[PDB]
Amino acid sequence: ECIENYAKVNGIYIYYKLCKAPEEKAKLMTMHGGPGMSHDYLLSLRDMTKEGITVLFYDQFGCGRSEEPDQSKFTIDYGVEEAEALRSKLFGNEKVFLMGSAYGGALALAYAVKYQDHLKGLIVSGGLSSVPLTVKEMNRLIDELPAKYRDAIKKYGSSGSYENPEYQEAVNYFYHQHLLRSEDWPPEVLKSLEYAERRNVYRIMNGPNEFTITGTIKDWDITDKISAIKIPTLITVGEYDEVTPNVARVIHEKIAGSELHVFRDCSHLTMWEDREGYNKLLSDFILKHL
Ligand SMILES: N[C@@H](Cc1ccccc1)C(=O)CCl
Repeated sequence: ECIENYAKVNGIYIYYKLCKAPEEKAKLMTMHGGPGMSHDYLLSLRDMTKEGITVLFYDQFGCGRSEEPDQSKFTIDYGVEEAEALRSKLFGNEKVFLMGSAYGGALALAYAVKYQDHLKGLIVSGGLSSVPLTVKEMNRLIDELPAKYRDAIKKYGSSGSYENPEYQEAVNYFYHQHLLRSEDWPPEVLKSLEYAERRNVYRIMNGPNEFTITGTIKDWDITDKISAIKIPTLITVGEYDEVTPNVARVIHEKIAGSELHVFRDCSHLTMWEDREGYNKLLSDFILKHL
């Protein structure tokens, strides 16, 4: 049982769940994806507490159980300041390892660019430094889909008929192929998905679904800045990840000494497709960089 509480950061109440000890060797801040999902689907990383890794989960502004600020603050830059503020008034000056998943990865990168001096290492899983490049790669994945689903996406997607039954069918197919290659999805993942739909962050910042980024972050691209990251960096990406290894690669080319690990038979949520392998890899990376 981890410690759960509300923390008032930039004027709002942000929910966080801290799982630590025994014999804590390091702390790990985690940034769920979306934008607009929740920490819930990242819960499998809890397996690293028995490896001496203290894991910190938290719902970003307007996500899960956290309240949302003024819509004018629905940006990655604010997410960065929120993140630092949380780290500060929870761990103080202590340096920590930051892990970001998907959008969380993007956020982690934006964070590192400005506050890498507060970190000992950075982990990006299915992350990205450029939304446009991510869009491009996803369109390719959509083209590789069977004509039926590929046509329903362009057909109903161009008219904004995201509620269409044929479209939703194409979405599920794509997800079972690039989001989670499993038939029996865990409650944690499903809860993050439900949170995305029920709140307003995903809709505004991201868009309708995973591969339809019509949100306010559609032009975001810090590929040029991420080259300043001078800390141990681990980059993981699923073989069939919706955020392709091509996107992962671009981040790998930018961060010197960074490592890239492409999980076989895995897609986006590699923490559930290969839970042990994923946690083992992160555990080893963290433990060899104290
Ligand atoms: N929707 C994914 C990845 C993504 C983010 C932002 C734009 C496009 C794609 C994430 O953030 C959820 Cl796990």
